[PDB]
Amino acid sequence: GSLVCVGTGLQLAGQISVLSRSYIEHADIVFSLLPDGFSQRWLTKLNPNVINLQQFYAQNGEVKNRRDTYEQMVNAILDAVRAGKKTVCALYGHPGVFACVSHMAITRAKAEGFSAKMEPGISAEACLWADLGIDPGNSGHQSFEASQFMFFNHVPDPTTHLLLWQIAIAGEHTLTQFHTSSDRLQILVEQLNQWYPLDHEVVIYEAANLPIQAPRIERLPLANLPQAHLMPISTLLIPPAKKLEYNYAILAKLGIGPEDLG
Amino acid sequence: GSLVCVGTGLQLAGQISVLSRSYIEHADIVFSLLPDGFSQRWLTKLNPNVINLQQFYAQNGEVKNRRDTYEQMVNAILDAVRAGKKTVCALYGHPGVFACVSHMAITRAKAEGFSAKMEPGISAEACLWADLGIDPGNSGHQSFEASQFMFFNHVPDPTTHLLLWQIAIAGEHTLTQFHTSSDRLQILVEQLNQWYPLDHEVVIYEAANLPIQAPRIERLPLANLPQAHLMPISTLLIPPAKKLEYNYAILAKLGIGPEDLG
Amino acid sequence: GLSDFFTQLGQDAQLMEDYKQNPEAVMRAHGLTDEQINAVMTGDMEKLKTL
Amino acid sequence: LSDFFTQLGQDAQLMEDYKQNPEAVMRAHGLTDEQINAVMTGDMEKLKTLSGD
Ligand SMILES: C[S@@+](CC[C@H](N)C(=O)[O-])C[C@H]1O[C@@H](n2cnc3c(N)ncnc32)[C@H](O)[C@@H]1O
Ligand SMILES: Nc1ncnc2c1ncn2[C@@H]1O[C@H](CSCC[C@H](N)C(=O)O)[C@@H](O)[C@H]1O
Ligand SMILES: [Zn+2]
Repeated sequence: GSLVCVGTGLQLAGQISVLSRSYIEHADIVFSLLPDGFSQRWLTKLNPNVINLQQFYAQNGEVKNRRDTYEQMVNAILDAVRAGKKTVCALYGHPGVFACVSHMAITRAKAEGFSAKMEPGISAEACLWADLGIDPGNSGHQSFEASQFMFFNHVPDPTTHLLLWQIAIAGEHTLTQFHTSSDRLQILVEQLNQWYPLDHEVVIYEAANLPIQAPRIERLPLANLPQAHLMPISTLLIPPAKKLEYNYAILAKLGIGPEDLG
Repeated sequence: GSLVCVGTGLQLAGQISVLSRSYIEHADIVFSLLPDGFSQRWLTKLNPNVINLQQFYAQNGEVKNRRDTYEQMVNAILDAVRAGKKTVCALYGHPGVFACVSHMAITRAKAEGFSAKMEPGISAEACLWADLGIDPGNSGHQSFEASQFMFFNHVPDPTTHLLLWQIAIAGEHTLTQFHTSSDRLQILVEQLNQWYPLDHEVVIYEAANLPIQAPRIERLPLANLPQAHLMPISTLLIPPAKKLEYNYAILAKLGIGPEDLG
Repeated sequence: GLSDFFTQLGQDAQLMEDYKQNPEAVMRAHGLTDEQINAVMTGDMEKLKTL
Repeated sequence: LSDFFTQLGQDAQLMEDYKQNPEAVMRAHGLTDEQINAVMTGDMEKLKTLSGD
């Protein structure tokens, strides 16, 4: 038995790697976690032996820590590996980006002496740069999970493009609910106001999952975030609040000035 | 005339998306910037009408600003579009990740009333998460161009994974050389010492370009960076120097605490 | 009918470029209904996942 | 050599075969001892020499 975790990208069918597709095609069994039913059918036609990881999510409005869900996902994947199946895990986007199931399964597989690897995929971040025509290198880039940003001390650089992932559950500690509240989001705005004016334009981004679908690129002032219509797939982009300024300290050590910059 | 910029990923042949390969196949003309001659041959067999953008780089010890190189690349791409060719630009990795040529070509094409778009690809960053078994969501991540980090004011969050791209030319202000000096790197170490001790373990990472090739994952103390063997393709990973500290202010507003973090 | 079309469209750059030239024509030619087409043109994904 | 690498990167079946037995798979695709040596020593420079780049 062996394990290969692949990503299918965000868009249907077209955004998976050539090699990653081949892995799915030749797998004994596939464990899937896909955005929609169109993506699900696509997968099943590629390889009919599919087990849908969605099933491990709470079904009947029951309270269940998503950490328990992930554990059952991991154990289900490892069971196939232990049995001797050439197992492939197919997650949407990039399998190791804001996704613990794969990292956990790989760690566990390796420790039990199984071959396990992760193939990189196209993430929501990757889609964002393209859809918004932004290069993360222009003035740099920072990414944080929205809740972690609230629970712990992160200091953002306001010259960079800042991303807050999983903004829809910002401040939702129990990890049972499928969304947060407007008051939680208001607290986030106040926190952000340390570095960003209330009228700072932010962007609610959602990459399209279908080829006939346009992405969501919704601009609004930060102060209006708490009233916004957020979905699980929403990512919040916070563009720079300040332009790049010269670092005279280091330039001096380099023995140059701004005018010497190529 | 139209323009579509695609990425080919880092690995040969297999790391491009299904859709993006298809774009290359059906293109009237392709402008390429690929890692090696193996990837170049692969491209030519896919579509014989290729112009290699490499030609626009400084040739024969000539002194040339790399900005001039990019301008000539952009102009060459637009010439084909203006002539009415269904044009495809194929860059390695993600075409818009630390790459100005595609963004510039798309901006210029749009302004002259041509259809232009960018398809996301798999970047060196994407490869890094996979190769090092790191999820950027775990404690977040930050990316900066090494030189820009030195020349302008950027403050990293030392709880997050920090990436410095183009570390090999860190402090090479003229943009005419293909590598920097050990003294420039020493100044960078001193600068970083604001947040990271001299004995802090950093990682020089290089994703593989060939299927028979292992990635470079070279661990060393920060202090030793100036003596390290760096390549144009090298990226510097600086893991967290601090564990997360609780944000008591916000937790209190949320009406929760550490033990309440589910 | 609908699912097969979308899978092709997402994978095939030729068809993609055809579609972007004339969405309605391509969709109609692949046998999509008026309601399905309306759904696409209004950007109502939910209704697509019903149809 | 170039033909092999293109296939290997694209084809997960061949990839899995390769990782099982690199030398066996390489010899099966007619790679020379010098080429195989370069692969096993991880000398990329030499590989590009043994194709004419
Ligand atoms: C002009 S940028 C090109 C980035 C490319 N578009 C991408 O998607 O990674 C060049 C820089 O990208 C990074 N890079 C390029 N190839 C790499 C590789 N094989 N492994 C690691 N980093 C790489 C390095 O930081 C290098 O200095
Ligand atoms: N279609 C989409 N558009 C934008 N962001 C998305 C998205 N789908 C997922 N995300 C982001 O990812 C979070 C879920 S975590 C899953 C991330 C996925 N592995 C990837 O590679 O992107 C969401 O809360 C959001 O922040
Ligand atoms: Zn990033």
